[PDB]
Amino acid sequence: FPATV
Amino acid sequence: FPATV
Amino acid sequence: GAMGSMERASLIQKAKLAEQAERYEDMAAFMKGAVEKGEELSCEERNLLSVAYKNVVGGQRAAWRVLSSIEQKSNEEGSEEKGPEVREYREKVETELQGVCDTVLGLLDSHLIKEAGDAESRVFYLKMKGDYYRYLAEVATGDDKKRIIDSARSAYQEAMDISKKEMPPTNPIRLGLALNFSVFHYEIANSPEEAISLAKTTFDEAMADLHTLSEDSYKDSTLIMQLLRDNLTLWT
Amino acid sequence: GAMGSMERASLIQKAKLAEQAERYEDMAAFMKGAVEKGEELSCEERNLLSVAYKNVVGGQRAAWRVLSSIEQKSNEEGSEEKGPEVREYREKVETELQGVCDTVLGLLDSHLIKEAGDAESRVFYLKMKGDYYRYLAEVATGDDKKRIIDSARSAYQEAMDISKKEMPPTNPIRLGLALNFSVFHYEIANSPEEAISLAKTTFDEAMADLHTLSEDSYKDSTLIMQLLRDNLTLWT
Ligand SMILES: *CC(=O)NCC1CCN(C(=O)C(C)(C)Nc2ccc(Cl)cc2)CC1
Ligand SMILES: *CC(=O)NCC1CCN(C(=O)C(C)(C)Nc2ccc(Cl)cc2)CC1
Ligand SMILES: [Mg+2]
Ligand SMILES: [Mg+2]
Ligand SMILES: [Mg+2]
Ligand SMILES: [Mg+2]
Ligand SMILES: [Mg+2]
Ligand SMILES: [Mg+2]
Repeated sequence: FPATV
Repeated sequence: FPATV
Repeated sequence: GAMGSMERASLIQKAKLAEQAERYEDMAAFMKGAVEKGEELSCEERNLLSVAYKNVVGGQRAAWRVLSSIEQKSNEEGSEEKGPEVREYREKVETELQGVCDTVLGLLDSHLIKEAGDAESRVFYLKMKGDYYRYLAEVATGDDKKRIIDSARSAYQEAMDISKKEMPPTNPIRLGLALNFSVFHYEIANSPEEAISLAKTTFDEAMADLHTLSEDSYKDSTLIMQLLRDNLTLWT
Repeated sequence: GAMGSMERASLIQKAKLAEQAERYEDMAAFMKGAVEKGEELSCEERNLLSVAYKNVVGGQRAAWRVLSSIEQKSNEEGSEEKGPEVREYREKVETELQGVCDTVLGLLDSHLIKEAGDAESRVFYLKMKGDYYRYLAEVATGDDKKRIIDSARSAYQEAMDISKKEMPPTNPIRLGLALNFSVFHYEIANSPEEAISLAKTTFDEAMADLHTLSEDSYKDSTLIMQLLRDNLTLWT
């Protein structure tokens, strides 16, 4: 799954 | 710290 | 609220202790209490609030994915019938996740966003609003699914509009917002081209502004730029 | 209890799902519900019960150590005074830990132990009783500290006596019991020589019985033997 902050 | 199960 | 009797400063102190102990549920409860004191949050305090709930909901999302996958497998042809338990437990975890999202959204609506005048605070809270509607959207299957997705989009878009007017392209809040809005497009809005365009443009405009930064600001900005690159690499 | 209305088999099914999702609090609550149905537990079910509470209390112990260390540092000369918050939050985590221990001990006393007739089940439950009194002992500072330590010792000793009479020296339950009782001696009873003697003797007697085992039993026994060796290496 993709990176989020 | 030591191993326990 | 059970934190009503505790000093604001004590709540913040304990949030920090909870973080050190990796007790994120506690951290989140302490920060909810702090927000409910009704005073605006400093930058450090906003960070504590976001870290707490990110970790709590992050765990719930991971569990929900494990359970949804098992449930999906159960509904494939040839899977022997095992009763309602998988659906029930996925629903249980889902309901708790929605509860946490509703709690965060409630804090933002009552009254963090409306009292946030500076770009850095307002963008930060609107990003959170987008994020927690995005988490609701991940699990949404009903009549309200489209309205949930639009709520996420609308919050992200307002944050984007402010960030572009008021913050430099290397600002970590502007970067993190763009990162997440790009993921919203890829994962939620079925708009991979928009997701890719956004991540690329954000990366490139940041690259061109790095020359203005100190070493420490450079470190902060480039960390998030690398996350944009990681996503682009995943998607292209 | 909130699990009173759920089928025993459904509770077990959901404990397994919770394990897969790393939702150990849920796993523990499901297993408590299953125990409270009043039927004896199978080997697999005993394992689920133990895994659940081990993970829950393991987390609480880790957090308690982080907080106790901060508190210790606060009471060193030259440390500026930061108020009651560190003690309060260490107490909070401590009280929750004691709660979980009391819950497990309550399940064992009502009525797992008294219904456990076979060596493998009885030793397993008495080991758990020792373990959860050991966790209470780690945080105990009052009038009851010695009685808590003795409760741990007594439970471990009964388990040891049965295990030696009824189980081969390579039996994983006998091994795991010895491992933990040895740690009890080192960490709780201030008896490092007893701890070392126990770990060594257990290791050596197991070594000499490995020849009797299948490949799969050999794997199980040697895994725990390596833990005995790890501790001996730590202590010598
Ligand atoms: C008050 C404030 O300015 N917070 C922003 C701060 C920027 C640096 N941070 C980060 O780089 C990490 C740790 C990745 N987290 C976030 C969180 C949210 C956003 Cl919008 C960006 C970056 C910590 C927060
Ligand atoms: C019902 C039963 O026989 N349980 C014992 C089983 C032996 C193998 N196991 C292990 O080796 C590990 C995973 C290390 N855990 C434990 C737990 C408790 C004891 Cl007493 C020994 C080993 C799983 C449990
Ligand atoms: Mg006050
Ligand atoms: Mg639902
Ligand atoms: Mg554009
Ligand atoms: Mg029934
Ligand atoms: Mg106490
Ligand atoms: Mg002896």
